[PDB]
Amino acid sequence: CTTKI
Amino acid sequence: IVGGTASVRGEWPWQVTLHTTSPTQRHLCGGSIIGNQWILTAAHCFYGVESPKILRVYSGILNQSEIKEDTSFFGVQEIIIHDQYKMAESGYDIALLKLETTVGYGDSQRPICLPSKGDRNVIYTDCWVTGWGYRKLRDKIQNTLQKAKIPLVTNEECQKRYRGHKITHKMICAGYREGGKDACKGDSGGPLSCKHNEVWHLVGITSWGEGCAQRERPGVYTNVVEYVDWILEKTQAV
Ligand SMILES: COC(=O)Nc1ccc2c(c1)NC(=O)C[C@@H](C)/C=C/C[C@H](NC(=O)/C=C/c1cc(Cl)ccc1-n1cnnn1)c1nc-2c[nH]1
Repeated sequence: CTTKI
Repeated sequence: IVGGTASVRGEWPWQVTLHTTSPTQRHLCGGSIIGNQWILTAAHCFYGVESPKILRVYSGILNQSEIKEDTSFFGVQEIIIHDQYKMAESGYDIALLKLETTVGYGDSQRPICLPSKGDRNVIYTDCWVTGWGYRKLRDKIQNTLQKAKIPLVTNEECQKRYRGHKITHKMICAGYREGGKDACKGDSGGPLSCKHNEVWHLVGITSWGEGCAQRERPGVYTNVVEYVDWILEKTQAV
């Protein structure tokens, strides 16, 4: 993903 | 889910079933794995929940019958509800569950990508609502996870369908003008997953609707893209 958790 | 069909095992590996043990154990809400100790769900799911000690998160489940006293679950360390949340119909219907232990990723349980700020402009055409909820207003929780493909509806069109409500851009609606396919009781908190450029994104969180799958009454979802910074604030805290 572009958004990283 | 109304008008849906049985999912295949491993189809929605970010889908979880959140159970409550008080007074007796039962499915409470859906949820989505977004990180190895993080479940994204709806804030309204915790109405009357005084402690995270009564919560059990089950991942890698196709059928509710896989859940018995000996079935492994994740305990909940913390319930994080958006500060501005009052009720589902007013928005901010979003919550995070911080798990007591980490999820080990595999083909049965893995995270769904959050939408990107750049993807706020993209038009999603392959969206699915999943859950163990009712198939109609007066029904029962379904054993097998159900799925239904539903089109996204513009804010303008959703606002004309809900006269008397304020449909904000922090909400995203989905449904057929003729009705027939939608989320229903027991589905809330679960995902509205949209496939874009071969990647699944968590576009919405099942929130509310006037009845289930009614003509000209789209399902109303928390518009996840509008909460990416809020999720990152809570999950990436120093
Ligand atoms: C044996 O186990 C069971 O029977 N468990 C079991 C059975 C049922 C339920 C629960 C547990 N959970 C709760 O009641 C927990 C409390 C806090 C949530 C309240 C609201 C929640 N709404 C939804 O799930 C979805 C609404 C909804 C969403 C969209 Cl997008 C469209 C139309 C919708 N509907 C309009 N009218 N109905 N649906 C709900 N969940 C249940 C009942 N209502």
